[PDB]
Amino acid sequence: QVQTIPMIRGARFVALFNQKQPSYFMNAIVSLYACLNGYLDDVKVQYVKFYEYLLVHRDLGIMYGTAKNKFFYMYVQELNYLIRFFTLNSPILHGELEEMLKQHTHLFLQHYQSKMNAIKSEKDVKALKNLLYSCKRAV
Amino acid sequence: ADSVGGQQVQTIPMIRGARFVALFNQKQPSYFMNAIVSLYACLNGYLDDVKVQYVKFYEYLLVHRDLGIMYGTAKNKFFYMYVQELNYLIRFFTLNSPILHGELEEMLKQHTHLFLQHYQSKMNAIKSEKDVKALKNLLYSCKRAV
Amino acid sequence: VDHYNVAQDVVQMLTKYRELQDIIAVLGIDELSEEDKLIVDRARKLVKFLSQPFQVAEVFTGMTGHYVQLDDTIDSFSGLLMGTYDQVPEMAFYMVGGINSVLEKAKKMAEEAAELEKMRRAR
Amino acid sequence: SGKLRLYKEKLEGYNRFYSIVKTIKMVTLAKYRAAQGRIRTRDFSLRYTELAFSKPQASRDAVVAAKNALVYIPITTNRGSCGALNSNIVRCIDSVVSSKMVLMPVGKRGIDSFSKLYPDEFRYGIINDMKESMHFGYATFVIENAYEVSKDADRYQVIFNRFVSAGVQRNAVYNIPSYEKWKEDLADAASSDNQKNRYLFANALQNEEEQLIRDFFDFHAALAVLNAVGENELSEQAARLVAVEGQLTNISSLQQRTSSLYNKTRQFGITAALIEILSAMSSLEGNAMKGVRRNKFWEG
Ligand SMILES: O=c1ccn([C@@H]2O[C@H](COP(=O)(O)OP(=O)(O)OP(=O)(O)O)[C@@H](O)[C@H]2O)c(=O)[nH]1
Repeated sequence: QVQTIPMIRGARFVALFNQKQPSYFMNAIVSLYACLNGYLDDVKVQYVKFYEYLLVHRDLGIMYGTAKNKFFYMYVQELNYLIRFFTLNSPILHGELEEMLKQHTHLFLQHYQSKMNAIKSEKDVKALKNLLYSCKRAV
Repeated sequence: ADSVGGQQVQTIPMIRGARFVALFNQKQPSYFMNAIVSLYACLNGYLDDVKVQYVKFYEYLLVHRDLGIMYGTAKNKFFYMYVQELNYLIRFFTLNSPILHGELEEMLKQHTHLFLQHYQSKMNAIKSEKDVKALKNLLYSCKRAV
Repeated sequence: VDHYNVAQDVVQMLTKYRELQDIIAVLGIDELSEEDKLIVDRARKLVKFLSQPFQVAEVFTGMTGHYVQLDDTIDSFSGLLMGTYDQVPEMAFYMVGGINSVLEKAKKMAEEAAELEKMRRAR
Repeated sequence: SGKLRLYKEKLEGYNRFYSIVKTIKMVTLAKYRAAQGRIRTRDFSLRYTELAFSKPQASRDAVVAAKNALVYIPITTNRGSCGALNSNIVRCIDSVVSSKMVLMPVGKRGIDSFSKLYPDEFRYGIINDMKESMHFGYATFVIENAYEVSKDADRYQVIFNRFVSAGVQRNAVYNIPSYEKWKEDLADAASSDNQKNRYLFANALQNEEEQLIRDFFDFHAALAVLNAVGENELSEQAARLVAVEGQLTNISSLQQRTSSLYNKTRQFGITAALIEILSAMSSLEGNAMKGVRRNKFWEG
C-alpha cells in the first residue's frame, strides 16, 4: 500500500467531513487549512476528530504554557469576520495561524497520540472508543 | 451444485438423494404401501449397492414380485408385499414400530441380497447387440410401470 | 449513549465475523491472527446469546420463558464484548435470558460434565 | 412480453454463470490449500545451487555478446483466467528478444502465444497434465528437451513466477550457463580471491572427477527447474482465486443492473397498457352522447 501525500491528506479530509451539527465558519475553515498544509500527516485517521475537537473547544498551548500568539486564539469567535474579510493566507493572520497550528500539532503528538498508541487494557480500549464516539458526534 | 464439473464425489447423502430423485419418476399413482415401503428402503441405505439405472426395476420386483418366495428363503410370517391390506396397519402403526420394524428390515435385506446376487449381476454382464436393447426396453417399461 | 455504543459494537463485530468466516474458509482457522481468533469466539457467543426462549412456548417447547430487561441486556452485551465472559462455554449462551441465566447454565453444564467424568472413572 | 423476458433470459444466464464461476473458486480453493504446503517447506533445497549459479551479472553484457543460441524456457499456465502472469512473462520475453533467442515455453498458453509472436524463435514446447505433483521427472524432461533444442547454447534461462504472499506474485529468473562457461568460471573462483564465497566450493568440486561435475551440473539445474514450476503452480492457483473473485463481483454487478432494468420495464409495461386501454375508453365515451330526454318534464 503506497501512501503518497495526496492520499494522506484526502483521507484526513474525508474524516473531517464527518459531521452531525453545523460547524462555525472559523472552526471549519481553520481545520481544513490545517489538513491542507499537512499538519495532520502524523495524526492517525481514527484520531482526527479528537484532534479537531481539541483545536476548537480546547487550547493546548495555553494549557502547557507554550503559546505566544497575540490575537489568533481559537476561543476568540470574533476572528471569524476578520478571517472572512482578508484571508487565512494574508500576512496579517498567516504567521500566527501557522504558529498556533504548529504548537497544537506538536503538543497533540507529544501528549495525546503517544498515550493513545500505548493502550492495551480492555477497559482503556473501551474508554478510548467511547471518547472517539463522543468526539465524532461533537465536532 | 458442485456437480457441474469437478467429478462430484458420491457421499451417502448423494448416494441416497439420486435414488430418491429416481423413485419420484412415475406415470400412474402409487398405492400408499408400495410408495412408503420403497422410500423407507432407500432411506436406510438398502439401495446403496443398486445402480441408479436399475432402481425402477428393483422397485418393480419389490412390489409386483417376491424374491424370497421365488427362491424359498422368505421367513417373515405376515409381512409380504402381496398383502395389500397391510397398508392400514402401516398407517396405524409406523414402519418404525416393533410390530412391523423387525419383519420389514428382514424382507428388505433379503430382497436386496437376492436382487444383487441374481439380477444386477447378470445386468452388469450384458455384452451383445440384442441383450442390451432388451435390457433398455425392460428398464423403460419398469420406469412407467411403477 | 451506552445503549448506542454497545449496539454499534455488536453490529461491527458481527460484520467482522462474516468476513472472518470467508477467510477461514479460504485458508483455515489457524491462519487468522490471535486478535481475529478472539473475535471469532466472541461473535459466536453473541449469535447464540441473541436467541431467547419465549414464555408463550412454555407449553409446546417445555422451556421456561424469559423477559430480559433493557438495562440487563445492555450490561450483559457490554461485558461480553470487553471479554469478561471469555471462560464461559459457548453453549451456555444458547436459549437463555440475561447474564445470570448464562452463569446458571454454565454451572449446570460444569456439574453435569463432572458427574459424567466421575462415573466414567468408576467404570 | 418478449422485451421483459429478454431481460429475464439475460439475467437468467448471468445466474448460471455465477454458479459455475463459484464452482471454479471451490476447485481452485482445494488445489490452493493442497499447494500451500510449499510455502512452509520451500527455501532450503536450493542452497548450494545458489553458489553454482547465483551470479548477479549485468543485463547487457550477458545478451550483447551472444555468439550461440540463448534458450529461454518461460513458464506459462495451461488454463487461462490466471491473471497477468502470462502477460508479464511475455513482456519480460519481448524485452530480451535477440537474433540468437530460442523459445521452449511451458504450458498451452506459452506454446500458442509464443508460436505466433516469434515464429522462428519458437521450436517446440512441453505440456504437462496438472494431475500429479510437480516431480523431478518433469524437470528432467524440460532440461533434456532444452539441450536438444540448442546443445551449443550460451545459456538456458527459466522465467517463472515467485509466490511471495497470497497477493504478491513476482517474476523470477534462473539463468543456467552451459557446461563450458560454468567450468571456466568455476576454475577462476578456485584459483583467485575473486568469487570469495565460491572459493571453497569451487575447489571442493574441482577435486572430484569430471563425470561427477557433469552430474552435479545437471542435477542442480533440474532442481532450479523444479522450484520454478512448483512456484509457478502455487502462484497460478493463488492468482486464479483472486481473478475468480473479480469475475464473481463483475457478474454480480451485472445481475444488479439487469434486474433493475427488468423491474423498471415491467412497471412501464403495465402503465403503458392501462393508459392505452383507458384512452380507448375515453374516446368511446366522448364520441357517444345522450339523446333528447323524452320525459314528462312538466310533471315536476
Ligand atoms: O580414479 C580416481 C581418483 C580419485 N577419486 C576420488 O577423488 C577424491 C579425491 O579426494 P582427496 O584426495 O581429497 O581425498 P581422499 O582420497 O582421502 O577422499 P575419499 O576417497 O575419502 O573421498 C576421492 O574421493 C577419491 O575417491 C576417484 O573416485 N577416482
